[PDB]
Amino acid sequence: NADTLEGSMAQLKKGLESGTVLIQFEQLYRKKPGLAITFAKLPQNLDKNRYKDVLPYDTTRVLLQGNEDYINASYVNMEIPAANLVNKYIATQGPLPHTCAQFWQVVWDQKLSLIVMLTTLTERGRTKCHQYWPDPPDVMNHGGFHIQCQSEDCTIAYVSREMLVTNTQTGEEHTVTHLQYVAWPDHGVPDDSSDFLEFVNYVRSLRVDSEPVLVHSSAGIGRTGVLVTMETAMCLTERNLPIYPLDIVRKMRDQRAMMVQTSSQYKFVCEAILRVYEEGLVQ
Repeated sequence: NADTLEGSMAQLKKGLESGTVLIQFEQLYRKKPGLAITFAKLPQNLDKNRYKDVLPYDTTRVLLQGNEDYINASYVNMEIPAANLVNKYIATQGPLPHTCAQFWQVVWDQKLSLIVMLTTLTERGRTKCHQYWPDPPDVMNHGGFHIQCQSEDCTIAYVSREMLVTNTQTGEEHTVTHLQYVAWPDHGVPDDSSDFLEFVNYVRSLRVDSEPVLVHSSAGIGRTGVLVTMETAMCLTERNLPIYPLDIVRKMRDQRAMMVQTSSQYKFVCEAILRVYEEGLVQ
């Protein structure tokens, strides 16, 4: 629309070399002015936030059934209008010991079939996420759900697990694929860009149309934003549609604040976009 895909990529490359592109990223607002954040700060919800200042907007937050409706999680939907396509996500923080029940409730309510976890449980002494699933063959109970891990297979950059969730009240069962990317430091970039691109292609292969993919990290913003940005760009490149990563980031941030944390994360994702564009031309 504004340019060809070819043209947008020339602009991106030029902008990375110069490098105006990183400047513009830093000028972008982190939170959208004018979206209320109030439920996240209610006294009863404060201990449900892993990070005090990483909070969902009222309008896009995920609602739970009942008295305590709050979870730190956001609907993030990425539109490719020129293609009649919307990639749905739920972006959320790493569950705390006492929010595991709410996490699984969200998976259950929406019968989500894919969880993408972009963090290790700990990093140099520092807790990043609670282990909300059991080591096989142990079983785990969270808020009336029985969780078991049916399989656990490792690769160099990520672990793949099949999980069986049983509603203990009704006996109803739900299977979820759980992918944990372990080779990606908080506030940093993937250790290996090729392993990252293989992982993103794998996530795309598991996506079901009109069903959200649950993506989380520790805060649910930095690494989560990079993944969403990459999947979006991959859809655009295949469709010969122009890619403006600053606009992709802004559109994410209008749904969950602070997505893509660092200029180095942004730089990485832009370089990876150029790489997949170039490979797409070779087919």
